Amino acid sequence: MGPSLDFALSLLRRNVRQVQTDQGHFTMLGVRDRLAVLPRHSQPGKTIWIEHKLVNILDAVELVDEQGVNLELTLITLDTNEKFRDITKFIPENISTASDATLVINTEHMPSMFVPVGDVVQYGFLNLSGKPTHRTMMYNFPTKAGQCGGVVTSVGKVIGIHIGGNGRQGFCAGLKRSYFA
Ligand SMILES: */C(=C/C(=O)OCC)[C@H](C[C@@H]1CCNC1=O)NC(=O)[C@H](Cc1ccccc1)NC(=O)C(=O)NCCC1CC1
Repeated sequence: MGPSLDFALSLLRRNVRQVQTDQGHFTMLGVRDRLAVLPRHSQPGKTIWIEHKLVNILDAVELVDEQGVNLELTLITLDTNEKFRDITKFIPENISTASDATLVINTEHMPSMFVPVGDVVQYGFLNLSGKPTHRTMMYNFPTKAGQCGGVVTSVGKVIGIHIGGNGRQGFCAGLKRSYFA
């Protein structure tokens, strides 16, 4: 087996989890230690179902930029025995574009799902259900409901979390390493 498939499968195995909040089904990315990240609109409460058990959330942090504008990411710290494999070195120090990215989804409804979203470009501002959002990127792929949390990735790099779409395009919140330091 080759490098790109091996990397995405290993991600699925170690870092990308099936979860459910009161808002329904999402893909969650575990980054290091007890720190994971979800799309903000998933509204994780005091607990979150992770794969096969209800896990308690010790802390949630909604990321805003310097303007106080929503970045549509929530850092959660879990009460678990698990330490996630540390993947912070796969996340670029700044929000980076990519060519021929793959969206990795892992939901009860869409388990271990690989979606070739193609090239990923800077987008910046995006208006989501009346919520304005910054630092987004775009891919021209008709992404759909149930795919939020999905992990945008390419050549051993983890560059975004899927958050939205318009029926023709999809959009992710971009990752940078400092969010997880
Ligand atoms: C993922 C969440 C989900 O499935 O829950 C039910 C909504 C979902 C994926 C996109 C839906 C349609 N196609 C997709 O790829 N995202 C959303 O539903 C988000 C929710 C959101 C995000 C930020 C703040 C508040 C809510 N919203 C949208 O996709 C959206 O509101 N509008 C699409 C058009 C606007 C981008 C121009």
